[PDB]
Amino acid sequence: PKLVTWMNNQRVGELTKLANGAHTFKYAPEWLASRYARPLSLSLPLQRGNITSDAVFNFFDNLLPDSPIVRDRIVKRYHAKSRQPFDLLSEIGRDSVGAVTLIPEDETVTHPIMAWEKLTEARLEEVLTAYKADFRISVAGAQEKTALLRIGNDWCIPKGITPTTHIIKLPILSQSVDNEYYCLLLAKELGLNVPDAEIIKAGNVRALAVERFDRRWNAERTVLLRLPQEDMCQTFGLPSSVKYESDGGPGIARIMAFLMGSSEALKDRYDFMKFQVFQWLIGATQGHAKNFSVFIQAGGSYRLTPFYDIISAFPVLGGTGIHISDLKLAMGLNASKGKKTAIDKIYPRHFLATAKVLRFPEVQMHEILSDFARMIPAALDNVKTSLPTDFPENVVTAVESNVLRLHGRLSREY
Amino acid sequence: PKLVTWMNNQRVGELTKLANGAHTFKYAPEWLASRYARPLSLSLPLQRGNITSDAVFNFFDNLLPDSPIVRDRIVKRYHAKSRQPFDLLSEIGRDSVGAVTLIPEDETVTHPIMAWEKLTEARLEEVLTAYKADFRISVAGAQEKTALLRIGNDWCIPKGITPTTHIIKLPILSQSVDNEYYCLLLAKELGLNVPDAEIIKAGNVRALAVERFDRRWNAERTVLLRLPQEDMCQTFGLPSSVKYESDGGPGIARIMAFLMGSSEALKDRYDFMKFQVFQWLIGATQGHAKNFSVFIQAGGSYRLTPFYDIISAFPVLGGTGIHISDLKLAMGLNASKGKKTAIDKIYPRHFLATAKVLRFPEVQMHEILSDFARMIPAALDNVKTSLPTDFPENVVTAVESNVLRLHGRLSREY
Amino acid sequence: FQKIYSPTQLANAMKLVRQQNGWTQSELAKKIGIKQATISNFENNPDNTTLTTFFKILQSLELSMTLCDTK
Amino acid sequence: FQKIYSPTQLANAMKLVRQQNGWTQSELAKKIGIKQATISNFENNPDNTTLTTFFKILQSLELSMTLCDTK
DNA sequence: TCCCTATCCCCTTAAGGGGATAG
DNA sequence: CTATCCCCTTAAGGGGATAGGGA
Repeated sequence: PKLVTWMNNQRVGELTKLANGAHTFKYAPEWLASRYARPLSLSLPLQRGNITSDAVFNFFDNLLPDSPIVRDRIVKRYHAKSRQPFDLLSEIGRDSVGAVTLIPEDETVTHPIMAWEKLTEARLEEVLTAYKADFRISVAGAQEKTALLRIGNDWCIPKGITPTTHIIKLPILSQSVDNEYYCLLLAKELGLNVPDAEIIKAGNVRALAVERFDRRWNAERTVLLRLPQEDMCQTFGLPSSVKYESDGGPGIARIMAFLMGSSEALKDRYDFMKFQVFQWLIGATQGHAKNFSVFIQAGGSYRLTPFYDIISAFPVLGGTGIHISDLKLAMGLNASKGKKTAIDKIYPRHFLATAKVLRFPEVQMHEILSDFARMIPAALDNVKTSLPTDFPENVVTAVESNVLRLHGRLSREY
Repeated sequence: PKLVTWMNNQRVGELTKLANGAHTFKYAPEWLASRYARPLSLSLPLQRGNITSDAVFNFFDNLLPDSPIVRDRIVKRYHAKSRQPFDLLSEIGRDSVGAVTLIPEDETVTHPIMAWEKLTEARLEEVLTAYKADFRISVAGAQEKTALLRIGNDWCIPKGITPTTHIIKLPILSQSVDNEYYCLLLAKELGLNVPDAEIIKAGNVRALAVERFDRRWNAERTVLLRLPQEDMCQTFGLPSSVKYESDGGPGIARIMAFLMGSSEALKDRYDFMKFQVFQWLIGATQGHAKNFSVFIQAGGSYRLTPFYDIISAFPVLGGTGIHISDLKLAMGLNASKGKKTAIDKIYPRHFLATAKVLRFPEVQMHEILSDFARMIPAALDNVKTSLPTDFPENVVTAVESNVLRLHGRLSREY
Repeated sequence: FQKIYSPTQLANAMKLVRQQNGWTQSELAKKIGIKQATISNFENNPDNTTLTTFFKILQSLELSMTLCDTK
Repeated sequence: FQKIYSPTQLANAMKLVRQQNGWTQSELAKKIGIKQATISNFENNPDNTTLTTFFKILQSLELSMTLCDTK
């Protein structure tokens, strides 16, 4: 049976799984003519016929989680006909990342446009703890994560095609929820565009609650809307197996050229490079193609989405085997001898080397490093002075320590 | 004093003659922002500063008559301070070709916007015969020509900045007026876009009256508008001293590429080539850069303006020294050995040779030749049967004869 | 209409206009004066594509372009 | 706005926007990642000009383009 | 007497069209 | 119906020299 692809209650097209096992997509003519007309993914440009390229499989594939053991967890829960992308999506198709709503072609279904179950402190403690050992959702990423809907003062579970307002993350790293709650607070303080996250506490479990930037209430506050989006694997129609540059995934050059096509090209380009320094400073090595997203805007326009999925690889040094000299950026910078990528081997000269080839305004590269040079210290404070009374002072300590260590490399020049 | 340049009662900018004899132009800021905004001439693209290039001089120059005698004829009449372009235009500035209205800076002196003197049969006979041995007009071209306004049923003379509706031509060639009046009726009969021309008879004199296509009554019928235009020498910002290709003027390739920028590019490109055949058929050799114009349209857009100034070089053979083998097109076609131009040596393979390099749709060159092949005969009949009872049957005879001679070269293939 | 910011979202839009009009790469290529190969290159690799080319094809689509602010 | 139909009437219109915005060929050339010379060439010889170039310059002018019917 | 910009030099690279045809 | 493919001959943007342009 085909899957009809919906986007905020508008028929975009249909996913077809042929005998031969060949995935195919055809845009609904009505959508090709709509006000809201835009490709599902930039790897799948509005046209008339059946789209047959690997971009169709890879795109939809990139809606599901990567660990395909987690895929078995889904084939088990909602009895899937396979671990195939099509068969899985026919079960949890409802709330997927981005803004796509896959409902069987049979599957019309008027599923509650706006319905939710106000959870208790104990039901929450059940749901949170659950993912370790109507809820038709789909979260794509590197670690185990679900999603919820915050309304009024309560954490509720969506019902039907009802959208979620928060991406909730469970502790995998011993305190992944604390590590990322920091880096986020930090990233905001340094002006980087990130989503507001909070920490929810349910009895014993401790979980992270990130506000979704691909979700927005209509003017009337009567409907929650899904904002179409897609990551850098989908944009280039690549399989999630290559999210990392070291595996074939897109790097700076690739992303920067692409961004030239943004609505806010010059601003994004800047923001992007800037983030590449931020990642360096807080030792984040999770900077892969699937961690950068563009919003898709009517007509085929796109603009960089805020940054997300930020963690620091610092609270994992020393006592274990890991060392600062073993931390390498996902995306390499231009070096004297090829391309360097080892954080503790990286220096401002490498960012300016990069900016040199990419033809990124040298002066703006100078301004970024500058701005960091004289901001970091003040930032760490304001953030540290925000950490709730129960925050693991080793996470703070570890990150805050190394940030300065690296920050020195900057202030001695800028 | 600077000349304020007007266009249908709109302030475009100002011509300034410097102390060094320097011609310059600056668009009026209010014009750069107008709805109707367009460059005076494509050689003079809208911008902010003072324009100082040769295009400024050449453009305005190409508003006055070719012959420097006609020019003295004007420095006499309206007592000019020189034969200089600036000085002459400061006299006959009002009704210039195209649409421009040059009125001295010291001269709001606003022109009766809509005023005319209904002429008598004798007044006409006087103005017509005059151009051989308030009337501030300017006609650019190869031969001696004036211009009048036809309203109701009377030929009137404009008064002020009142536009004209007919370009009237005087007999120079012994019957130029009759030659062209034939050529026009013919070109229309064959689908080519030319202006409706009539013959006016005033006592003894015999003149040609061509309807201007650069003139148009507003909706209300209360204002006569001038349509901005310019010829191929102005468009390329060349001096009228090079209107002929053999002198350095633009030819087919040049015109064609340019036309690619037209609003009606594909249609224009066709018509133009088509006209390259017509001129060949009626042995017209006056096909020079100043005989092709484009209308200038809001924004800077342009499309080909009807064809004009058509005369046949046939009634001038035999009894004089001139011979068919001495007739050469103004613009050359691609040949085996370089480029051929001699009418009596030209064949269809040449037009197709040309289309070949220019990358003009070979199939469309085939359709053009073919259309002519099977229309000429019918055309000549319908035109002949229109010639007034008093039409010099030698003109008819001479043209109609050689046309078939050449036309034979077509039918024999198409 | 919809704001374009890259050669690719450009080629995409135009290729759309060709399909939604029933034109082939061949008939458009004839009208103007370029080879069918070029149209195809433009549609799949518009980055290194000339401006005359692009307008040629613009004309063949009975289309035109205009600038505007990106807001 | 106004319909453009060639590389030349295009460069003219964009050059205008630049002047009436007080930008130099240098400053725009920096923001994007191109040579000042290229902005010059585009402005005077836009026929043989690349499409990425043109969009690069399009962006630096805080502009965007759109297709439309030539009527 | 000075910023601005139309050019101008040398190497990597090479529009695309030109025309035969390959999924 | 597109898309490479062998071959091209007028040469993109650009490396950053570089010299009048105009106010």
